[PDB]
Amino acid sequence: ALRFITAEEAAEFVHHNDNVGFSGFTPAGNPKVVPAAIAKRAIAAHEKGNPFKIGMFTGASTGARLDGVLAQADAVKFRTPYQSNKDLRNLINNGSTSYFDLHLSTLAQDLRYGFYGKVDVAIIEVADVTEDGKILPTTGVGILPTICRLADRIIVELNDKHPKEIMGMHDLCEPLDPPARRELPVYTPSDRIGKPYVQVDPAKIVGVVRTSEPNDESDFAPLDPVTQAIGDNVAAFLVSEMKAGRIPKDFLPLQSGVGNVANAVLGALGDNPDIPAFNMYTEVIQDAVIALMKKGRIKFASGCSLSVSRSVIQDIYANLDFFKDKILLRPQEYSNNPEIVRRLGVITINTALEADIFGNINSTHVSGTRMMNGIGGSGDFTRNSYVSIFTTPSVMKDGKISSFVPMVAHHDHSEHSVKVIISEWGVADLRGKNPRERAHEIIDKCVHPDYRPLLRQYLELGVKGQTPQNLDCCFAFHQELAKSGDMRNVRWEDYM
Amino acid sequence: ALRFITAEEAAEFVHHNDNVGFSGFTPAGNPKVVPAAIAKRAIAAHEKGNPFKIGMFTGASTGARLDGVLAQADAVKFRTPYQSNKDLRNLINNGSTSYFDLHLSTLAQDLRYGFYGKVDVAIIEVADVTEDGKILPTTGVGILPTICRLADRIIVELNDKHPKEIMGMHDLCEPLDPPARRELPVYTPSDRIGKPYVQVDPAKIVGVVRTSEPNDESDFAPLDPVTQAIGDNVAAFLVSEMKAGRIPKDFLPLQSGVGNVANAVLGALGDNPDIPAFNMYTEVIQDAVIALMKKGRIKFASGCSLSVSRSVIQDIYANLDFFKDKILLRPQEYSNNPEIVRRLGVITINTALEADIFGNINSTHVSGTRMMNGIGGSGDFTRNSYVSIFTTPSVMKDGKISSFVPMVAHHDHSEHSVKVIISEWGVADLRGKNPRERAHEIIDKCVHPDYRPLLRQYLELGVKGQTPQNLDCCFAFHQELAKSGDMRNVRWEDYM
Ligand SMILES: [Zn+2]
Ligand SMILES: [Zn+2]
Repeated sequence: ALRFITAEEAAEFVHHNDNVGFSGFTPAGNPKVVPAAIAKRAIAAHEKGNPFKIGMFTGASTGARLDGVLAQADAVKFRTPYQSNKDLRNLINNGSTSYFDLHLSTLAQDLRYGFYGKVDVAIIEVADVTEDGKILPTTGVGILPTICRLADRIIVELNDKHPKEIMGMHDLCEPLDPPARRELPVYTPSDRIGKPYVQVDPAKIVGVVRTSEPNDESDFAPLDPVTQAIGDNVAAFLVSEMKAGRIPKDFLPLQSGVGNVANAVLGALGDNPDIPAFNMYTEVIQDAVIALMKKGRIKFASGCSLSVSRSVIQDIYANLDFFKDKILLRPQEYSNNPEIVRRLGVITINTALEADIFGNINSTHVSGTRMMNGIGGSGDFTRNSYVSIFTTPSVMKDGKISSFVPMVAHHDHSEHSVKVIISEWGVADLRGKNPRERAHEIIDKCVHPDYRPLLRQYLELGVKGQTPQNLDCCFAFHQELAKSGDMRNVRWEDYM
Repeated sequence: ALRFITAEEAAEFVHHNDNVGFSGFTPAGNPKVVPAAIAKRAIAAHEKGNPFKIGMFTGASTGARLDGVLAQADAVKFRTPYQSNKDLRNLINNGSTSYFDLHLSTLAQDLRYGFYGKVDVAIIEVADVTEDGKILPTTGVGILPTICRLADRIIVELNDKHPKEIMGMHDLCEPLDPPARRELPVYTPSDRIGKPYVQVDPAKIVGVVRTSEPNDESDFAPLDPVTQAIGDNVAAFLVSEMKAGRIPKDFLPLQSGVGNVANAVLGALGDNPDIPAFNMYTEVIQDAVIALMKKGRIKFASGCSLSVSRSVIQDIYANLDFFKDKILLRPQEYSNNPEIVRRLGVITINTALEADIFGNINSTHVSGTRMMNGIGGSGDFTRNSYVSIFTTPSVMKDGKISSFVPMVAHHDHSEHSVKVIISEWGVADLRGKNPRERAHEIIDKCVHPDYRPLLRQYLELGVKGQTPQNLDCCFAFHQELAKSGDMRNVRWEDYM
């Protein structure tokens, strides 16, 4: 039978060098009390002279009570595929651990393929665990089905705050693997192809820890004119494309990242009457989506996690009557699947840390060296979307930093994949343009006035060829930031 | 009824500013006499003071009697999505025309989406054209079905050398477009999902030009120890992976580029008994594949074109009894489809112009500025393959040029997509490794001895962060080639 234990007893099932997979996608759906117990245990081993580090496989980001505590404990032998915690991020950038970010849709199958070793244990947060081994996830799916299948033992965390009435909001499954794989039967963003729970051998459950962990509440989200501008441009562009005949009149499924811009984009879409009621086929469903949903603005939402504030999650749970049939959570293997994304003609909208005049995007490394979060699913989406869009305020640091540079210090998306770029200044449709033509378009429409003439001068430095990159000074902007702290101080005659 | 005309009369149906789509993939399946007649016509307009340039949509590369003649005629207003002709290449690199290379699998649908204007006329090479508008392609498919559907008028070229007995070797079709698209029903590389011909309204055929154009013959293909080495490493790695459990015992579908390395790889596979009889799910089927096919080494071949020498094509046509059911040609929309590639677990092997120590690949720009051919289908494949492999001799120009550099002068494939790199020196499995770990692996296994210590010194230049790129000298190798002509002359203390 199912054995109930403490977070301390559960932590004993994790040993040094073990590879652990965690449930959830973003803090949502992730274990919150056991990982901290592992950390104590890990630290107690360190100061005793004994080594203690585990390999970590997750869906995406985890709370501060996962990566944070584990990172502060210096017990991370390796991490994948996406993170978003300051402690772990520093540990990484200080070269104190091994981190490799992957396209989110690929981790599950690659685990099955045996590309990354063994999964020793799986720690999961649940809304309900049956005696016959049926698991009901909470608010995030990630790689749940795969870690439960591959793990030697499973440590369950039964959260008080998530009701079993949620049953039906998840669509869990895995496909056969080559050479036996069939198609993934989703032709609409609301199609169900799996089960509302994951089935495992109850014998693998080494224990069930009871918890009662509420969602955090929404923390300070001020409005910003630059993002208001960006969000409007996105919405206006899209309606404009439909009437131009480049997007079907009934619109298409959408995908957006998380953040202020995303929020502004969603708000703009909802307020533009020319944008028909739409569905989401995203990664994470945020408050902004729920808000539009209550106004009938968004008809349905497909995602990998429901990452909403406490006020919003309580409203949903109090109204399963309304939300149950409008929200569907899938493993990232499906929510970010190239096959599904391309078939449905999902329109993707993602952010850029920086972009260059030839349409290349950097979404992970600051100055090309410091890791940020991870490529995430921006590649899975951008690459296969009907039309890929990248948004970003034109400048930063009171204008001393330009979001647009001659060449990105780190390439995450290439000229062959980025179709449209949008800032507060306007939109640059890159389709059908060569390098020089898209540079002028990006310069005139997206770049901040303070940097437009300088980037125009970059295109006239005498370089011959398809792409006018000047290897002697393509990184002058980044170099100048390090020297003066203000990229506007660049003068090409100084960098050559 | 079908009207038979000359290449000169046919050329009259093409006007300045018209967008023309051509059939075929690589010279194979492309028109050979009409485009030259357009060129004459174009030149006659130029010297008369009148403008004359057409937009060009093709599958991939075309003969010298297509891009070459058209480029020499300076009648190219814009070109897509891949080219491989010296005249056109120079025209491009001299900034005399607009060229934009795309992921091959995306051109067909994006044309239907309306992303690139209108298709005025389609010039196609045929083995048979029925009176009721049934077209039978020759040796290359490309974007045939799409250009025939979208074009206002069609100019057919009936080639004597290709028999209608070929009927059955093509699988032609197009899928519905979002939001109505269904799955692409190919679960095996030999699955048929379309028709052996393309149906059009005979009224659109403005004329049929009779031709008799034979395949070129195989031209000088000497053996090279470096490629022999590379090919063996690829084959040995693969058998090694199967026994390690990272590739199913019965193997998987393969995809390789064209060239000496590719030929060596195919040969190595055929000669390694631990490599089971396999199938191809490539872009272009070359002589090397046919050779292995006759030895039962390759069981079947799926591709977009059969680009073989005259000796080989005659052997096939004289033995449809053997080849007919073993070769299947598809539109690049299907032969390079992400959905199919990932579902079948296609193992992809492509070349690299250059690669950097962090796993990024450049497959198009020399020194980051001079266009080569185009990204081609390397992205469609690499990105979605079971395991992506990149091959390349370690050096060039008698060792004065290193194929491995600190940072690639042009990014076509990122660290998140490149899984394995192989040179004559060994193989570097990049999976599960962070930037520093994969740099040391690439340095120790793939890099030529003459450059290993220098790239090791690059990793110790004091740079902090996830990725040790030094923006002050990451391009020193390229810069030194331009200064001395020998990258070995680099000394980091000189570039900083
Ligand atoms: Zn990256
Ligand atoms: Zn490129």
